[PDB]
Amino acid sequence: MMKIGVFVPIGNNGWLISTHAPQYMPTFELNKAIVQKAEHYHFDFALSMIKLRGFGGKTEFWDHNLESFTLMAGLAAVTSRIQIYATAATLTLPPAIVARMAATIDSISGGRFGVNLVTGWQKPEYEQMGIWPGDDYFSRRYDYLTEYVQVLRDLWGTGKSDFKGDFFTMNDCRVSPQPSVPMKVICAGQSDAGMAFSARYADFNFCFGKGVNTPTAFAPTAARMKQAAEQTGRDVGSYVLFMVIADETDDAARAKWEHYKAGADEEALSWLTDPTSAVNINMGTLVGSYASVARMLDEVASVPGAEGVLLTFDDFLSGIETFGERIQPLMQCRAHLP
Ligand SMILES: Cc1cc2nc3c(=O)[nH]c(=O)nc-3n(C[C@H](O)[C@H](O)[C@H](O)COP(=O)(O)O)c2cc1C
Repeated sequence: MMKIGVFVPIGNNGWLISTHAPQYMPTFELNKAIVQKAEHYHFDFALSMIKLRGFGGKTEFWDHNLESFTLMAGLAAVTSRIQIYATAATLTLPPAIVARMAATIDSISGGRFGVNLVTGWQKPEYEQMGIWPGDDYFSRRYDYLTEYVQVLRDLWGTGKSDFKGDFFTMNDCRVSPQPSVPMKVICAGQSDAGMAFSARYADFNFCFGKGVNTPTAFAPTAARMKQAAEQTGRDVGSYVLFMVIADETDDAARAKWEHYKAGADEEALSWLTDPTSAVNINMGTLVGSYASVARMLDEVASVPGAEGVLLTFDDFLSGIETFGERIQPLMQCRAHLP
């Protein structure tokens, strides 16, 4: 039994850095079509990242990015069942503002909203607007995030905070209304510090899938996350990020993957710096027939600590359709759906 989410393309061209990949801008209407089709095929959740600066090149890769809370507020208004997660770049928003935005999208969605809390680590995204705290941030960022989430938990739990720390001073800070359901916090910590944060404050932790057609290769990461969760006694499972490149046959899927690699936008790859390829930021990739991808996702579901997968596709509109019509019906870990 495994949850499935869609990582919505809030940035241009999704997760392929290639002149041979589909070229598209992130629009509301594209993300609306993607999330409504994901909801139709019983995807459990939709998440958007936040990406405040791109990598340029021929494809202007991630030069064009919408903002995560406003995108997800719009998507909440045109959905009814799928869970909706926005990402907070915690250097860019005061916690009381995130608290109130989360209560707002709770109201829009009827209790289907959560927040992905990130420290940020790419200095230029912050330096460009004069808000990088300096190179001490690399080591202290989970101290900062710990204070941030304490403020969030106070406001969502009681409506008020008197929290006083190194980074925040709350003087009877108020945020009402409080969310109608317990607010879900998710984290994407890979480091020991990040997983220790997730074990204390997250409902679940996102990690990277690893390799091409080695679906269980992330297992050591999920094991580290289970060990971190033992230290708090909390049930904090792993949701694993993969790109799915599926077709009618293994050969046809491999032909598309190779076509994408052949178009690699090397100027964009420069800025960013059977093996994984920089063409999708060395993402965990599942490349095969619909049946091969279903088998490989059933293998993810068997890894200790894995509770779900977060999916990108080479083509989201056709990828979600073929996932729902051809892959998901063969998955033992989705036999619970209608
Ligand atoms: C699925 C996923 C989504 C992520 N989304 C973002 C994002 O939107 N913005 C961001 O600054 N970092 C993002 N990250 C980076 C993580 O928050 C984190 O910094 C990274 O996994 C490194 O781990 P560490 O922070 O413990 O070193 C993401 C990571 C993963 C696995």
